[PDB]
Amino acid sequence: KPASMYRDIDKPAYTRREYITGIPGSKIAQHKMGRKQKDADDYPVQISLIVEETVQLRHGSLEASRLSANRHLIKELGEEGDYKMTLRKFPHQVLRENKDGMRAAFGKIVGTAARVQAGEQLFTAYCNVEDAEHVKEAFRRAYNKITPSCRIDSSPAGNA
Amino acid sequence: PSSNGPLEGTRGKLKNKPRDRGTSPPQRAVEEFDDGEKVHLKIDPSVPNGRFHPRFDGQTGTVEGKQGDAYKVDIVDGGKEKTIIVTAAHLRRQE
Amino acid sequence: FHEMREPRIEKVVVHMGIGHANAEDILGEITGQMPVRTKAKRTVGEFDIREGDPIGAKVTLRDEMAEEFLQTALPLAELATSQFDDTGNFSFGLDVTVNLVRPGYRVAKRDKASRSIPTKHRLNPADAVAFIESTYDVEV
Amino acid sequence: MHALVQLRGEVNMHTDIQDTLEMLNIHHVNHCTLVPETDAYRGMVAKVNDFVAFGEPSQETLETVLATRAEPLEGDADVDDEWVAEHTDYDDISGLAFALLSEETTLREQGLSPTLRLHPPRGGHDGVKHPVKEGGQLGKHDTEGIDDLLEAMR
Amino acid sequence: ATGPRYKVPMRRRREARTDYHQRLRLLKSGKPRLVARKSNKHVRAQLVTLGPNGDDTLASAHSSDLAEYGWEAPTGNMPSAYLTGLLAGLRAQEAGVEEAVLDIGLNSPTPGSKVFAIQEGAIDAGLDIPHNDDVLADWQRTRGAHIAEYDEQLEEPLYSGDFDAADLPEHFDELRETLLDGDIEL
RNA sequence: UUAGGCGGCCACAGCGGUGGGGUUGCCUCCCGUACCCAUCCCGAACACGGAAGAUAAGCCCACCAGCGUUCCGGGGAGUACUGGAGUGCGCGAGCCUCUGGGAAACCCGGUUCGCCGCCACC
RNA sequence: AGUGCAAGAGCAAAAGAUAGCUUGACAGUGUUCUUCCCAACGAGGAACGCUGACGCGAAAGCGUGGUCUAGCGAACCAAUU
RNA sequence: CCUGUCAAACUCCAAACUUACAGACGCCGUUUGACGCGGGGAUUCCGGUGCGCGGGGUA
Ligand SMILES: [Cl-]
Ligand SMILES: [Cl-]
Ligand SMILES: [Mg+2]
Ligand SMILES: [Mg+2]
Ligand SMILES: [Mg+2]
Ligand SMILES: [Mg+2]
Ligand SMILES: [Mg+2]
Ligand SMILES: [Mg+2]
Ligand SMILES: [Mg+2]
Ligand code: NA
Ligand code: NA
Ligand code: NA
Ligand code: NA
Ligand code: NA
Ligand SMILES: [Sr+2]
Ligand SMILES: [Sr+2]
Ligand SMILES: [Sr+2]
Ligand SMILES: [Sr+2]
Ligand SMILES: [Sr+2]
Ligand SMILES: [Sr+2]
Ligand SMILES: [Sr+2]
Repeated sequence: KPASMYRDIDKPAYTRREYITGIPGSKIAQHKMGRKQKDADDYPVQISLIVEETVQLRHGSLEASRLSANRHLIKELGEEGDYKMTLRKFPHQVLRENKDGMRAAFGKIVGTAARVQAGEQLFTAYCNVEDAEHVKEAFRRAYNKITPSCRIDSSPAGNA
Repeated sequence: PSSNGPLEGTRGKLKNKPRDRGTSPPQRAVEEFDDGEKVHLKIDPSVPNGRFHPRFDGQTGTVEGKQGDAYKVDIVDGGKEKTIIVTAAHLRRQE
Repeated sequence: FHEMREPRIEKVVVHMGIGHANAEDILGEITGQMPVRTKAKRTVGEFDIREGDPIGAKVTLRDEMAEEFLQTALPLAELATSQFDDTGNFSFGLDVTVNLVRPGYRVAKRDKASRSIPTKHRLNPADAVAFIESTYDVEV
Repeated sequence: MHALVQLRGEVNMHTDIQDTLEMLNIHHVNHCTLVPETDAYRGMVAKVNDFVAFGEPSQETLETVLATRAEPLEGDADVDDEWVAEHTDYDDISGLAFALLSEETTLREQGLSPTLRLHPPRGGHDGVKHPVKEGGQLGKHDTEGIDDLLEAMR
Repeated sequence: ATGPRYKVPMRRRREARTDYHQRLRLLKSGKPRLVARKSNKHVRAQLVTLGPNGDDTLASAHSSDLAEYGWEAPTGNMPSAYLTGLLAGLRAQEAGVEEAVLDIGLNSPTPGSKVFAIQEGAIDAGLDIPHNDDVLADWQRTRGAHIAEYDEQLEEPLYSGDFDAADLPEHFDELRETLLDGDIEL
């Protein structure tokens, strides 16, 4: 199913699990990557991937962008490299599909997505000055798998 | 509305803010009003009886007499004049 | 300062928690006054589905009745530190509970302007072990 | 005292907004009225802000417009110093202009129509699709701005 | 106290001094209330009316100011209670009050009690108060007889301070005799 | 108000804590069951009767802010949101300008450890 | 928590629990609102009165069924008082 | 303790705004009689579009 079908916030918030059943499981494998035993404060560099437009990101997209990003970090820094990345959003919005013409059209449940306002940080990484360009590259690959244009913003980092 | 009973859609207006929860002070349930007096109508969630139809919450009527211990208050619902039977507990003097 | 702070016995409650009574008779002799039926709450698999129904009996003693009982009941037990409340109460044994408190305990038992007894005026396990131990027996 | 001039017609304007103008005695495009600066009147102009041009005019400007567009409560009789003197509590237009600006009287009080029926603006106005700050002619004007408008519509 | 949503009882409820449910029912009469109260040593009767910023006491009598008319006996018994009511009642009549409803606060409606004695007193004073005769102690007890006979089982004076040995309900009579009299400075 | 009773508002009054106060005065704790009355058993309570003792509870007085609450300053914020207007921008979801309104969280500093009414009373 | 049953709402010296007593789940007749916002429309419903007769309570007072909003039915005809 | 997120059928908070009544100003009415009341006659009970707010639906 194309994202054009759900990328916009054109419907009420639909998240009440007490009134919604049959919600598919999330495809997101992890929200905290790298050395999660360590704190984000122990790093000199913090870089976030900022969304430029308000949108809904299906869990299938979060998994792919997160995957293609962390995967790069693992290849360039190792299965235990000194870094840590976080996906701060969770797919709370339940999605439907009307799959009988327009009669009794309320759709059956088919997935979940996370609503992201423009300007918000979807991902945030923490690394050493060395692996700074490796994270900027992991993000370049990640925003290629999510609807909106993004800004790769570097927070703590005056080592330019 | 899905139904049309008297309490349809009255969740908020007939619910007490947590701190005003519990038996209400007797003073206002015994207050006396005179004919001609302007009184705001507002049901007190804690008081069961002596209520008027929730649709009238927020009206500012005029006392024109009483029936037993309740008051007969005149209001104008839209363009129509109506007499409401209501006890002091759900009334407040205007101003 | 001490006369109104030195402990005392509010009540001695003797009770036999059975489960279906005929035992009321012995409590009436060992204490000196009539016992009371004991009803239960909630249904229980152990053929105890009847909400209200005899299941036990107790006798609350106060004043002399209380002491005259402990003078022959206390020697029948081996009191210990753990066997005491956090309020300064203890029960041994047929159960035998001793409720100890300070003078003006009425402040929390009267109808008008009742009030909760301040923690400072609340008896303590230590202050309790003393009082009792300081009267015909030993502690732990 | 602010001078109000309707610059946008009634078609498609909210009814409550249109009734407000009428209460302010303006029933046509280009019609002008003088309103005291009270809290009550303030709400009214604020509500009609998008279909009018308003501001405080200079004594000289008010005088020019009164001479050229003031009218009796009834009749075609001209309104000049002599008319003013023979009909109002003032000796000439100036006395009237000053009393109006200082809000001591109203056109009606002096037997004059509450409305000044102005002429279209000579050389056109700045447009009715934008406010003053954006280069348009709508909303609150400068005394010099209101004067430029009122004079072009003398 | 716990948080924003916590509900604290009305002050007079915390203090355990006002039964608001009984109060409301009391006020529904539209009549003044004969507030009967007690202390370990004294008894007080007040005629209260409703007001804008709180209740208004129109008249009242304390057992203490009973001596003010020739009372040398204790002030926490039946005779004292009755007379205290009557005194308050008389004063009530003075201020224009003609009827009332017995408000016994958090006291118990025990038959023959003092709050009921206060009521019998206030009623004889001329005040119209809804009551029930067979809930009022019999005359003699009001006089204080029950205490005289208790002193009969002497061996040791009932009263420490010397007011008398065998006590006197006849004193009760003298005082009521003095109160029902016109002269009396109220 | 050198301690009381009935209240109104119903946490600005809650929670917790410190200090002070009573020979025939007040409230109590307190002493005591012949009576009225009382405990499905207990004068515990309720009720009655009373002063040997006490200020340790309660209560009243003075006060502390750690928690909770009220209001206020400064910051967040004229932000978020928004009534009216636009041949303003954007592929579009949407955004912007002008006009009139305008938060919430949170942080820092203050306020708040009740206010008021009637009656009685060294 | 409990309060018969949906949901939302009400309730703590109670509207919950226990005990005891009781039959107001009563008769007559209205006011008002609702049904049907505004704005006419029946049955049905509710709140609030007056009259009669009662229950309980010291008494104020409470009881026109169950804390509130669902549990309902024209004319003709029959049976019944 | 710290750290990451939410709600059409959540709310310790809380707008703009809508709304009852009243006063003030404005406007209007007392020969153009308003407001209100009684009576005669209808037509009408397929609507549509823009804008704002929506709910359904990939649209
Ligand atoms: Cl109604
Ligand atoms: Cl009392
Ligand atoms: Mg709502
Ligand atoms: Mg003319
Ligand atoms: Mg142009
Ligand atoms: Mg002390
Ligand atoms: Mg375009
Ligand atoms: Mg048929
Ligand atoms: Mg039949
Ligand atoms: Na079909
Ligand atoms: Na309440
Ligand atoms: Na039993
Ligand atoms: Na003390
Ligand atoms: Na009907
Ligand atoms: Sr939609
Ligand atoms: Sr993209
Ligand atoms: Sr005792
Ligand atoms: Sr497109
Ligand atoms: Sr402002
Ligand atoms: Sr009911
Ligand atoms: Sr609305």
